[PDB]
Amino acid sequence: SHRKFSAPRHGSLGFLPRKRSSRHRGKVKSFPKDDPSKPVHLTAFLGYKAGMTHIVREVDRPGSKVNKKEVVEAVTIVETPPMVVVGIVGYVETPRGLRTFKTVFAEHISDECKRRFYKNWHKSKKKAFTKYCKKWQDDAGKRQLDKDFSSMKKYCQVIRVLAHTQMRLLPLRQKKAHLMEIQVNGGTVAEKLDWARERLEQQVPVSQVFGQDEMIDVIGVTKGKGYKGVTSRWHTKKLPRKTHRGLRKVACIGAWHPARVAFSVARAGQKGYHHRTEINKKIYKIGQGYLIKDGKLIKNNASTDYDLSDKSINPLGGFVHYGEVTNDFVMLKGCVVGTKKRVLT
Amino acid sequence: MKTILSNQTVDIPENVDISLKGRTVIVKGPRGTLRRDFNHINVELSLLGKKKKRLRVDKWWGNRKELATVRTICSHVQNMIKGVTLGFRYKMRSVYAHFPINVVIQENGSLVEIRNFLGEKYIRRVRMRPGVACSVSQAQKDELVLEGNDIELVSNSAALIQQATTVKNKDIRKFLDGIYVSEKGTVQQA
Amino acid sequence: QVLVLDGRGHLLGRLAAIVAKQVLLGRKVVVVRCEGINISGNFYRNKLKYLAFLRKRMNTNPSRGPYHFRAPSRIFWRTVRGMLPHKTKRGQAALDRLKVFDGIPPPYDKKKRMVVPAALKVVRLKPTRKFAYLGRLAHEVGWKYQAVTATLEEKRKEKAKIHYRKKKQLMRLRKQAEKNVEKKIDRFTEVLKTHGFLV
Amino acid sequence: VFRRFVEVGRVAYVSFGPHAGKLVAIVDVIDQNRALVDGPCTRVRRQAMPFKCMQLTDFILKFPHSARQKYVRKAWEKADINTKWAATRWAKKIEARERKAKMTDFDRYKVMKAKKMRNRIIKNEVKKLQRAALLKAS
RNA sequence: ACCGAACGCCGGGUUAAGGCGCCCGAUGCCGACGCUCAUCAGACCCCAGAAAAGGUGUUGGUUGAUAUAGACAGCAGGACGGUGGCCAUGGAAGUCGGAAUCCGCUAAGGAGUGUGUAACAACUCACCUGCCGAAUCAACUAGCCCUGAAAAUGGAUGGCGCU
RNA sequence: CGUUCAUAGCGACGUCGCUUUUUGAUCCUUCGAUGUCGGCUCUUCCUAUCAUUGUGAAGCAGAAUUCACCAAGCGUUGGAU
RNA sequence: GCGAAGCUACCAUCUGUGGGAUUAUGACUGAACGCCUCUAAGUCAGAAUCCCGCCCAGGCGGAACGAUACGGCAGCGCCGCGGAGCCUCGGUUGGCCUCGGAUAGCCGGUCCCCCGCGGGGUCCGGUGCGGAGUGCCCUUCGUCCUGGGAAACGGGGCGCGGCCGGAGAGGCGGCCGCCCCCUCGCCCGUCACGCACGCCGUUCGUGGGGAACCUGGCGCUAAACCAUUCGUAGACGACCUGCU
Ligand SMILES: [Mg+2]
Ligand SMILES: [Mg+2]
Ligand SMILES: [Mg+2]
Ligand SMILES: [Mg+2]
Ligand SMILES: [Mg+2]
Ligand SMILES: [Mg+2]
Ligand SMILES: [Mg+2]
Ligand SMILES: [Mg+2]
Ligand SMILES: [Mg+2]
Repeated sequence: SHRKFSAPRHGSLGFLPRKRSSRHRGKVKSFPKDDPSKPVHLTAFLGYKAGMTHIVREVDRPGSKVNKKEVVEAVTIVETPPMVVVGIVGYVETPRGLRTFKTVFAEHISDECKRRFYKNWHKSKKKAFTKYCKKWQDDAGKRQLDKDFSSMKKYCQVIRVLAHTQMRLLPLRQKKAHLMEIQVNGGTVAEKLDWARERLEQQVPVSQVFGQDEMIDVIGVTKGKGYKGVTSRWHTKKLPRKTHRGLRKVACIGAWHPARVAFSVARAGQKGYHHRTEINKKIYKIGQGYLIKDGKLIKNNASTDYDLSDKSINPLGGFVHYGEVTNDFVMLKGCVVGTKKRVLT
Repeated sequence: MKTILSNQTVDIPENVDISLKGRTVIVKGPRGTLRRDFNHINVELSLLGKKKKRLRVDKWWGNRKELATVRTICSHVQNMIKGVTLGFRYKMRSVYAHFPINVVIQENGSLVEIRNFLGEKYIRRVRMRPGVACSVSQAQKDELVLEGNDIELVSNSAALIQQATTVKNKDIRKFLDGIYVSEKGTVQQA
Repeated sequence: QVLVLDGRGHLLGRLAAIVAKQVLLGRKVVVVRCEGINISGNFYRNKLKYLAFLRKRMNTNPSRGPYHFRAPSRIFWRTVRGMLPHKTKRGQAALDRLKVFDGIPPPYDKKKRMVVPAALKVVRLKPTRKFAYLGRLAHEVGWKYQAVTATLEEKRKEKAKIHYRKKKQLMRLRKQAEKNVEKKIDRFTEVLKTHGFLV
Repeated sequence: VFRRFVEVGRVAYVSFGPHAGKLVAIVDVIDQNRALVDGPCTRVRRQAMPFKCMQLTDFILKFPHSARQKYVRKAWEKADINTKWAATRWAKKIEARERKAKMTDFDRYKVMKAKKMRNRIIKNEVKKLQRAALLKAS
């Protein structure tokens, strides 16, 4: 028979195999569409969630009940020290898909970066790219390098740049800079690829990629919550006190006759640590890091035109379970997926 | 049953020249070219005569629905000729009981904004089928003129602005509002 | 030893039939430019008929289910596999001889590629009937790589034009060369036209 | 954009059937898809024959729509159809296709030798023509 | 449990009933004549599925008509007088209804098809012309197709598919 | 019937159907036992559509509204006995 | 009592998207049916539908790039050319390509005109049951001798160096220098080659695919796992990190 009293279903199927993510670092599953017209630039960057705080601001949406009223507002800080572009990488369009084509790397690559090409740096002789960077200091190679580029200049449709973080600069314990491909959307493929060739071994700071008051999309892996029961996982109803075998369950799995249980029925498994792609996180601020001229310029961070104190965003006694954010940072409105120290795309 | 042959003529006049590449009548003359492919109709377009004076459309072994194209092709060819020679001018008056229908072309005859229909804040921007050009009329007050060579493109573009101006959720017996097509004509009579 | 058929202008299940039977006799067959293949009956009709097939799926665990390929290559290969004994070893062995393609890629772009006339639209449909192009049908049903296939194939046809042009030039040279030479080859060429060539 | 038409007195080659390889001048069309046909000179009897089989020639001899065999015979022999047919490319390339089929295994060999050589004397001449066209381009 | 056919072990030949795109042995015949297109096509004893009633979808039949004495459609012109005709008054002068149901002028208009009126009025619907110019229309009937035609796990002309 | 008007909406006298969410018929299956009602929880499916999308209809002036289509995407609630 | 950290609540706070095909319907052109008609052939608008996008997962599915075991016994990667010796089998000339049309096509040549030796155009001339034809084309299938003709500078040495084109899954060609050697196709003369005595798996792709073994030349010099650690993780494994 039917269900007496309707209700919506618990959860959404459009997120599942509610499984422990395969990746740690959040993949950009789809970059935006390049056009022609507008200059080359990266489409994304890589950060580290330090923590959170309030912000106060005037708010100018006419019509509201909050118009030119101050509000408080949550933000995240994302420690986002400048990236280094190490490699480039061309993609060719095909009827199968989007085949990767021709990957150049720079002459020098930092150990920060080379770490990531080993499970175990302590043990490793550290021999990666040794026989490659030879190319960058002879005639024969340097000619092949040009042909390797000029091939991409003819064929490839999409060119992303490889970069890596500057793990060095973060308080975080790990030394293994995350690598990443980051897509260059801009002018023609040649122009694109020339821009990348200029950027090789070079810094790329946050401001170059994102601007203030700009909606971005955070991607990152959820805060992980081990195995969990159907109740905390799917937010199904707790059964009532009297319930002889368990009450944090789902009474009936399925009906009788399609006599399997379905994927659509709420079961118990991994809660959290999924891969997730949030969208529309505004950027309330992009802070310049610490630096010097004669003494420090710590002021410039948490300072405003209406505070003008000497504060850093670093709260008293450091960001908790993190450290001092000394570098430049983005201050998204709201929460972002995932936990302190997490690599946040 | 099958019918051993039906066929029909079209007197092309001396003002016009017509060709045909295969089954693809091309008509040019005063106002310009007008092509039309009839791949999809399965006929023998015999253009014949010195001075190329007439098109002729055969149809061998036609069953009822097959034969009926024969004429329709021919008819489309007249209307091609007509537009080349004369042009099409679809006049459409605006009709309203209260809110006057403010029209204003934009690019040339391409865009048509249509403000204050029924007092609606929403303005109906209506592009044309390319090849046509709307304009506003002088002499007659609430009245557009859609001039163009291709009958189809004109009429379609008319309809578009006929249909834009409909009323939702009210009784259209009563609420007789909009642009509607008053007269189908030509750009010059002869 | 290999059959390369230009899938273009065939009838989906008509060509499949021939291919199946060939493939089971041990002929390595390659079909190619499947998206050209065209299915009898009008489009809307067939889109609806694909949309049935997408409605089909195991309730409890769709993931196990009838695997609705969207790519017009696969779609052809599915309909051959419906005309094979594919659970057996011999049916799966056969199916490993069939090779199919979305458009026509490098090993067979430069191959004289056959046609089966018994599968051919221009032979088997009456000319007053409608028919889907598979390409369209795939497209609307979820296939991605239409444009990519198209835009590679423009680049194929341009390259082929050139090949053909240059062929034409050699053929013209041959014709001229025979006319230059004729008198010193007369008492061969004669014999080839007494035993039935050249005429 | 048609050229050959089923007329009274059009000559038809019979692609297949009993009387394949024979000419035949349509006397008269019985039906949508069937003609009453004759081949007086060609050794084919006054008989109905469907269109299915009779692919039709550029010739059309002239007699009346229901003739009496003598008169279509006369028409035939006047126009010398049988000569004219045999000097057509078509009938020549039938004969050609007949003569390759007749080829004895000895003749086959002979031919093979001949063409082996006859191709060689062209291929060199083609080479030259190519070499000379390259010199003009330079 | 139907249809064929009834069994020792085998070689060759032939059959029945059913078959012969491919799964699958056999049409890989230049097989023949039609009909038919379905945004729910159809596709073979038992059998596993539909009806009444519709359809200018098409294809056949049957019977009547029409008509150069000038048609058929298409637009154009008139549609009256005896007459508020009789019954009915609640008002029916053609027009809620009902018995009537003829004559004049007629070229021709019904004691009137509707629309509308308290009731009229007004509008509307034959006979003939002009442009026009040869064929055209009605009623039945039956074949395929469609409408009629709604159920629950995803789904079954056996499947793929087939025009 | 609906001022009038058969068919906006209805529909007698008659008649043809579909459906198995009613109940009957029936007794094929199970009596070396298929846990016998509700409610609770959870999923999914159907459409014969209450609502929402886009639409045709009216005895639709607007407002409210019935009648019908495409349509099962999303919903369809808290309590007294 | 009050409570850091942590978990955690519409009991706090943040985020939640764009296309395409079209359905019903309304239409355009427009015949059938001299008029009329959304429909027949053709064209349009069109939606909580449908399919895709974003989003999640990622195939007994692929990719590009890195590093590739100095050694104390090592062991391998290329290159070219040799000897045996298991195993796995199929095969038993090639075809190196226009696009497409079908109530139409194919090729020439432009005298003439436009565009970037080509492309497009018109005009003319040829074919068209297709001979510039897959009914096709290419290729030959015994070996050698010498001693004439027709044909003749062609072929080779896994001959050697340069310049190209090819990215869809390139995997293949092409064109240019120099060294040495030869006289091959077509007709004939002129002999000879175990002629194994009528009789089967012959004839090739083939130096085939895989595995173990003997030679030269030039190159190489590891990561992974465990243990240890971490807590962005965790039932256990797994994961994320650290360690001259
Ligand atoms: Mg319910
Ligand atoms: Mg208990
Ligand atoms: Mg009444
Ligand atoms: Mg049980
Ligand atoms: Mg319904
Ligand atoms: Mg209303
Ligand atoms: Mg749309
Ligand atoms: Mg419609
Ligand atoms: Mg549309």
